[PDB]
Amino acid sequence: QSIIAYTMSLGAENSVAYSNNSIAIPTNFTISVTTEILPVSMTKTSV
Amino acid sequence: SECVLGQSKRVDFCGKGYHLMSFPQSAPHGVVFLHVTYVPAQEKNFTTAPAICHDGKAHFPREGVFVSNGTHWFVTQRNFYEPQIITTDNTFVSGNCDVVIGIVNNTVYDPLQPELD
Amino acid sequence: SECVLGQSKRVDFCGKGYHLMSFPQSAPHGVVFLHVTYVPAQEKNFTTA
Amino acid sequence: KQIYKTPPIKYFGGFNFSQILPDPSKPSKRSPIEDLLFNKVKFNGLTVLPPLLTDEMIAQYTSALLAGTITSGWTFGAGPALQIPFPMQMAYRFNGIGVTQNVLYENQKLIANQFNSAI
Ligand SMILES: *[C@@H]1O[C@H](CO)[C@@H](O[C@@H]2O[C@H](CO)[C@@H](O)[C@H](O)[C@H]2NC(C)=O)[C@H](O)[C@H]1NC(C)=O
Ligand SMILES: *[C@@H]1O[C@H](CO)[C@@H](O[C@@H]2O[C@H](CO)[C@@H](O)[C@H](O)[C@H]2NC(C)=O)[C@H](O)[C@H]1NC(C)=O
Ligand SMILES: *[C@@H]1O[C@H](CO)[C@@H](O[C@@H]2O[C@H](CO)[C@@H](O)[C@H](O)[C@H]2NC(C)=O)[C@H](O)[C@H]1NC(C)=O
Ligand SMILES: *[C@@H]1O[C@H](CO)[C@@H](O[C@@H]2O[C@H](CO)[C@@H](O)[C@H](O)[C@H]2NC(C)=O)[C@H](O)[C@H]1NC(C)=O
Ligand SMILES: *[C@@H]1O[C@H](CO)[C@@H](O)[C@H](O)[C@H]1NC(C)=O
Ligand SMILES: *[C@@H]1O[C@H](CO)[C@@H](O)[C@H](O)[C@H]1NC(C)=O
Ligand SMILES: *[C@@H]1O[C@H](CO)[C@@H](O)[C@H](O)[C@H]1NC(C)=O
Repeated sequence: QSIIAYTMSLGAENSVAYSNNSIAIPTNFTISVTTEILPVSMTKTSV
Repeated sequence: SECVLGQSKRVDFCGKGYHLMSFPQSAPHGVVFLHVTYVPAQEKNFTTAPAICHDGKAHFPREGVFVSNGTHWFVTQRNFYEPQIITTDNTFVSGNCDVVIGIVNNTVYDPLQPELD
Repeated sequence: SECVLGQSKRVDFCGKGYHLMSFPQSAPHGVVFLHVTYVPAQEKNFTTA
Repeated sequence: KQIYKTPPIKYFGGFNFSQILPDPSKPSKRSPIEDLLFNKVKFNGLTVLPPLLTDEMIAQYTSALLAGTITSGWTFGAGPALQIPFPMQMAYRFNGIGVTQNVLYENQKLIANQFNSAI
């Protein structure tokens, strides 16, 4: 609806609830799967 | 070699999270890695202390951290919340309660005496 | 990833000594790593078995 | 992912990190050491293009990494940031290299004071 321009944002802001006698420990977990792709070869050419 | 034929401790080398395992797939002129990772979830906050005093001696955890649920203190492992009672088989002794900053009073239970009534 | 977001056991990858922690700093067109290491000192000799 | 901030107090069991955290009394919000680091370093159809990221934006990535680490260690890189007191963070780090964790807890002041001079 219009090419708008803006100053990109670096990400959601978040404060860690730090104190001198507080800790946070997980009580559950998930198993994640992610992909990574890597090239290994090109076509062999001859002139 | 390092992601498929073994388990790596290298951060972000084998996916995002704690590396468990990886499976290769063939792609044209390339390779695809399926990275299986461990991700913790659903944290709760607790009060903690580095050591516990009992009989005038400082007790430190063998592995884990001391936590408090509001009224009682427990030992937990660092990666999953699973509390156990603080005993003499869970901890070791080193030094006196005069050098540790933030040490707290609690009871460390000895299994020997209630067996001997 | 390996020096700042975790603790490495790779020798000489994160400074000289036993790696404890690292702090990044920004430089123009580059990065500076402040490597914090553990270095033992003042050895004595003993007999062992 | 997120831009972390340190708490106002800025007192982590002694350890003094003021030389690596941003200086609030500056337009650039650089650290004291970053200010030194940047103080040492058109033609006939030729042009130089500007970077996509300004150096203010890069400083914000660095302060987020510093605030994450000092408050949650390495947990925020694998999931949610989990707070733990910093003195306890240092004790785990000695354990990872084969040193028993009472060496820090009984000598916390010595290690913090020696660190502060070494940095
Ligand atoms: C940990 O998380 C899983 C979900 O990711 C929980 O399992 C679900 O539990 C609800 C009941 O609370 C069930 O209705 C769902 O069917 C469960 N999901 C699966 C996939 O089995 C699990 O209970 C959580 N653990 C704790 C202690 O809260
Ligand atoms: C902290 O956990 C303890 C243990 O679950 C709770 O204390 C009670 O402990 C007695 C044994 O000494 C049990 O018989 C009760 O069932 C426990 N009560 C509950 C509600 O679990 C204690 O309540 C917990 N503290 C807080 C603040 O939740
Ligand atoms: C933890 O328990 C110890 C032992 O009971 C406490 O040490 C006592 O401290 C009081 C002062 O608070 C002194 O009058 C006693 O002489 C001490 N007893 C001994 C045997 O030395 C210690 O104060 C307790 N800590 C806290 C925070 O209450
Ligand atoms: C952290 O260290 C800085 C120095 O690197 C301290 O700031 C200096 O403190 C001395 C007194 O100890 C003053 O004379 C200097 O003028 C201070 N420098 C600046 C730039 O203000 C700072 O106080 C230390 N922080 C803590 C909590 O000890
Ligand atoms: C733990 O407490 C802090 C405030 O001290 C809060 O910001 C944070 O959200 C709490 N964490 C959880 C899981 O409730
Ligand atoms: C933590 O800091 C508060 C002040 O913010 C202080 O009252 C408390 O005693 C401190 N805890 C420790 C263990 O030093
Ligand atoms: C240990 O003894 C050897 C000789 O056997 C000596 O050369 C060395 O300097 C001694 N180390 C210390 C710390 O004294």
